[PDB]
Amino acid sequence: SINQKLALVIKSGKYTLGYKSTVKSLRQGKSKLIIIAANTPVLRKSELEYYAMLSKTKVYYFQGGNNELGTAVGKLFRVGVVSILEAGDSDILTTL
Amino acid sequence: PKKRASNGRNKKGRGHVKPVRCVNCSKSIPKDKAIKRMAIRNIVEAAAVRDLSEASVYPEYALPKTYNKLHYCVSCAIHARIVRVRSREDRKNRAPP
Amino acid sequence: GRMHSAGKGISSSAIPYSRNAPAWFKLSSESVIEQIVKYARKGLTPSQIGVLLRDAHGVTQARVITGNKIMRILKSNGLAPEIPEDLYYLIKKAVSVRKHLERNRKDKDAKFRLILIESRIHRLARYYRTVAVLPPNWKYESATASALVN
Amino acid sequence: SQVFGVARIYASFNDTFVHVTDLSGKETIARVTGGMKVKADRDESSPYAAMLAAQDVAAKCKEVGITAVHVKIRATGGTRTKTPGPGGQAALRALARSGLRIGRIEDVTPVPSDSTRKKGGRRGRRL
Amino acid sequence: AVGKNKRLSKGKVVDPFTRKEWFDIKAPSTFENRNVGKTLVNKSTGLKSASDALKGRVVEVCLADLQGSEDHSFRKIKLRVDEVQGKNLLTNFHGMDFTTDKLRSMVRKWQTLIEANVTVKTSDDYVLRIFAIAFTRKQANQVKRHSYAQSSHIRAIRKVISEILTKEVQGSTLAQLTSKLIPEVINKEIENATKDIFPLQNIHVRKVKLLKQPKFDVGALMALHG
Amino acid sequence: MRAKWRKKRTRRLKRKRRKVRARSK
Amino acid sequence: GRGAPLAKVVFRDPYKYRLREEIFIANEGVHTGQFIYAGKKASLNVGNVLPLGSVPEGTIVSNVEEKPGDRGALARASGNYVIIIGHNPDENKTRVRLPSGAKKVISSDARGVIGVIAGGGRVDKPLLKAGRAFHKYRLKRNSWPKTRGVAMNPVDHPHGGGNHQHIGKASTISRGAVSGQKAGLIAARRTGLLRGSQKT
Amino acid sequence: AKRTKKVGITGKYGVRYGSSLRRQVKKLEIQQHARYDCSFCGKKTVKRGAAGIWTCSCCKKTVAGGAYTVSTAAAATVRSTIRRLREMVEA
RNA sequence: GGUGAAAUUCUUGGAUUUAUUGAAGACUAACUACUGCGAAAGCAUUUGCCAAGGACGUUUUCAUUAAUCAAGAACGAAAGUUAGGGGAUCGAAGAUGAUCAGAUACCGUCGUAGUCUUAACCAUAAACUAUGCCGACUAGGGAUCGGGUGGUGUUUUUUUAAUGACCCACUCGGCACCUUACGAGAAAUCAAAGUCUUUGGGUUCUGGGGGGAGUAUGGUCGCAAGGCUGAAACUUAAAGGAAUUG
Ligand SMILES: [Mg+2]
Ligand SMILES: [Mg+2]
Ligand SMILES: [Mg+2]
Ligand SMILES: [Mg+2]
Ligand SMILES: [Mg+2]
Ligand SMILES: [Mg+2]
Ligand SMILES: [Mg+2]
Ligand SMILES: [Mg+2]
Ligand SMILES: [Mg+2]
Ligand SMILES: [Mg+2]
Ligand SMILES: [Mg+2]
Ligand SMILES: [Mg+2]
Ligand SMILES: [Mg+2]
Ligand SMILES: [Mg+2]
Ligand SMILES: [Mg+2]
Ligand SMILES: [Zn+2]
Repeated sequence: SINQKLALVIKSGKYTLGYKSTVKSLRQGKSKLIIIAANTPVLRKSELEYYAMLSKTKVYYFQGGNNELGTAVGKLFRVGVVSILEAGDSDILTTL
Repeated sequence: PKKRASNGRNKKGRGHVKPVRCVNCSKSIPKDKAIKRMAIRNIVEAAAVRDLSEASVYPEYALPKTYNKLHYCVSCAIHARIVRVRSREDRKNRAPP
Repeated sequence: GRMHSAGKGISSSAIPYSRNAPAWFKLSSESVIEQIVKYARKGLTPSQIGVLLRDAHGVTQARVITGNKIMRILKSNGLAPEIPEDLYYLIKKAVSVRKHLERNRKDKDAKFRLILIESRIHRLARYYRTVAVLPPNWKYESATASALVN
Repeated sequence: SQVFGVARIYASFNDTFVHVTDLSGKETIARVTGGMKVKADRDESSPYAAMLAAQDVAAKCKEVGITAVHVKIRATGGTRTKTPGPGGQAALRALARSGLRIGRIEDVTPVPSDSTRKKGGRRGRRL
Repeated sequence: AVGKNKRLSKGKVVDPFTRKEWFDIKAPSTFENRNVGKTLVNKSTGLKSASDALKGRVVEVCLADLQGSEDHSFRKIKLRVDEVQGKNLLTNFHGMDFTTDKLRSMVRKWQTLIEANVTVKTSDDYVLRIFAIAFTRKQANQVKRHSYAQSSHIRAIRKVISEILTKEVQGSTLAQLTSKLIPEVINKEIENATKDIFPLQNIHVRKVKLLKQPKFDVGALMALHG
Repeated sequence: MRAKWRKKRTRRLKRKRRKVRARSK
Repeated sequence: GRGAPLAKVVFRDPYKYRLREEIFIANEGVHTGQFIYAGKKASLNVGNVLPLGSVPEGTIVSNVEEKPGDRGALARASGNYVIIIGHNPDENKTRVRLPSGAKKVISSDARGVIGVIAGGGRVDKPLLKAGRAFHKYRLKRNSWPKTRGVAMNPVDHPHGGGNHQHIGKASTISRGAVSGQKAGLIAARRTGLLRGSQKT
Repeated sequence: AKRTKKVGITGKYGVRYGSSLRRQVKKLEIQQHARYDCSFCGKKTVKRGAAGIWTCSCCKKTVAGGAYTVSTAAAATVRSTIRRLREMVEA
């Protein structure tokens, strides 16, 4: 499941939360996957997909807003875009 | 006292059975308390098919069969020469006639 | 039994009569306590530690291989958790079922089952307070329950 | 050779209907009811009035051009009785003996997946 | 029963059986018979144009009649009028259905009934509703009388037989799909894909209904009528 | 008689008493 | 004056370098920054402007012309909408139902914004106060307050006069009555309390 | 403490206008002044400006709405009805 | 059309019926049974997500954390209340047609509140197994549900493996049923309603002739309907649990 794979990742592998952190990771080549919240502004979505397309990086569309995505990564605040830096223990990169 | 052990129905461990309506008078009888009598019949008859036999293309076509499931109630069943009444000793018999 | 249900299922382990075991064992407890603590260093509870040794290795019980018990083995090495393993599991189930109701007002089944779970939490906290394993004036509340699990 | 039809016998309690149609049913032929061959207002579902309807239907069927017919016996259906009335079947005798040809008979009573609710009340029709 | 209408004309005769023209019904190519029968409309007067008064008619006929052999006994078929020419109105596939007697004979107590339907679209924009039905049966030498499925294999059967239905409806548009249903070849791949679960008696699938239509669809029925 | 409509007679009775009682109050 | 919000919908001029702006009645769901599509092939989404003959049966439409080109007609008030009942393709017509419950046939090319007017349920709140009705009609019109006609003098009203406050004659008035005689219940077919359904 | 038992927001009316008429108002005043959830920015910042006008203080978004609640039930069933009719036109 | 028979009623301006398409709201047939789950009330079209749960298996873990419970609470069918939405079916009031000596009833035709839902109250039911809960022992038999165990058993795959589905024996838990009474009971009956003048496993609640009367009164909860709590004065040998014969 998508939720447990994030939960396995959330505690084993390092990552960045939010927009500005995601962009620098996408810029510097550190990212290997990003997750996009459902209700994110579509102009913000297009700029992330452009860097991902311009750095050969995968993109995932979570079926939920910034509310659930923050809870899905085990935080009490809202997360719009998250860029994983390494899986660590899970198999999110090899799947989907 | 209790006239019988199950005493109306097959409800043992449910409480509720989501009842149905009688076919004759529409009484909201419980489904497990109902008196289900499956009706199976030929589409026409077993005696008048002779007259219909010569008037058919597709010789001996199917003589299809008519099915039905009738839900009667206690009042309706007893009134119309159905399971109406038995002796106290013979009410234990759970086998069909 | 089944205090919070009507079930009467007697389904449990059956400890062997021979308090010494297994009569075909490999090297003795000097290595078992070393393996138990290293599984404890990665966060596995005694239930998980015992199961892993029981099946992956051959250990009928750490209680007959070693005169001590796994929790007391962990306690002696300083790896005892802040709350007993059983109580930590009632708490997390309460946190999971509490969050569910915050999304589903009308789920009265969850309302009934959350009440039963917290009563087991209360009857264990009360018991753990008398034993003095848990400090007194220790109370379970919903506000800090989520932070207590993790 | 044979020019078929759709007999569409709908004869429940309190009435009796027979009327053939075209292949698509949008065109009807020779409609007559059990109430037009007797004066009772009560024997509308009588077995005799069922044949008398199917006798007049078959009389007009042969002068339009249809020589065979398919049969569709229908009960009231829905939340109602679902069983063919007393005359829903005697009509078959009249058309079969009249001289028309029969093929692909079936029962077409409307049967729901537990549609809404019957009338008469919960206590039922009490008498 | 005749003198019971108090008024016959609230506002206050010719026999019409001399003013109809009988047409002919053609079935599409993938049925060994195309002579269905004859229908009626009034004279196509200058203000009526009876061509469109029979354009939308649908006729119900048994699939044994189209196929000749009676083993396609139940298998009801409805046919839709598409285009009309010279007393010879054409008619194409409008659906398939089961007769009441067999669909009810298919169902008996002391066995679990399994339904599965899909709403996949084919290549020719024909959006169909493809149903299904099956029943676990009493195996040979079976001692117990129930043979009820374990109500979790039931959903597994519903998953498998719906995957197959979606897969082949895509790519088989209207005549191959109609010639697919004729031999019940779909059922034969249902039974071997599910025989690892239960025997699944009586897999004669179910009726099928067209939901929506493409444009008036007139450029290639050469193979649909010859 | 039957207990439903002796219980029902008493409720119409109790309704009557509170009505006349409150006039004094 | 009205209780339904209005939208400022901006379009590009198709014939000049110009930015012609439109004043629509906002559909509940329309938001600032949305995109609005207006045409015959425009999608079936709330906020779009589509003709009655080119929308499927059972569609919820508001701000519906009843002659093609009126730029707006029935279903204008808050929480009101129209539904299509059945098209007549030849001699093109559409059968629809009005907020009053009336069935009206209008030209198939009449238009309407899909959805329902914003502000529904505005009348479920009691004003509770005379002065609340003062501000409701400070900006509508001066039809408030209302002296009763029976609390008047006979010179001033048909119902005025008399030693007791009463009508005197029937308050149900005919169609053929003239200006001056038409005070009361105009053209009433029945009166009393509404027992039964609409029976339309 | 608890300043009132049941009047709530309608304490401003004192003893006027009748008890039942005061609690019809209390229900709609509770909704029309409540803070609602932003469906664009994901925050709890939607406020009523005027009847049918609900502006989210964050992200500065205004959505047309009902008089006293952001989304009336009759409107929501409309939005689903259009959807199912839409997803079949291009089915 | 309706019915025992009719009539109110709709109908040549087309009723019913046939055909074609569409909309609305509710229900979820047949499968569906002495079968499943749930504390009970209750719960059946399909799929997804969320959390939960009994049983089972266990050479895992803790270690008496347990049983039952004043006060205090969660849930609690249907009807009912307040505010909306909905209002397709059926439909307490009512209008008619009957029936009748009467009929404001049963039956026929319509028909509003409700039936549906969201939000909040209501706390009742022959809410019945008219059997409180926990624990123990005491007779036989088959069937079934979930899990499991064993068996060269049968079938399908790749004749052939694993699986899955069946068969046989056994077992743990469960919804039930069949026979008999050594046992109980007042009998009806009961494997629990047994292990009670050979009278004691633990624990909660309720009753003391029938009525007056679930009334009066005082509190208390409720918007209300009413719920909870709850007497007395006075009256008087008079209805059944159960069986028997007529
Ligand atoms: Mg019950
Ligand atoms: Mg036990
Ligand atoms: Mg007609
Ligand atoms: Mg089952
Ligand atoms: Mg079903
Ligand atoms: Mg207890
Ligand atoms: Mg009681
Ligand atoms: Mg009781
Ligand atoms: Mg016991
Ligand atoms: Mg068993
Ligand atoms: Mg069970
Ligand atoms: Mg006493
Ligand atoms: Mg007494
Ligand atoms: Mg005496
Ligand atoms: Mg007696
Ligand atoms: Zn916002």
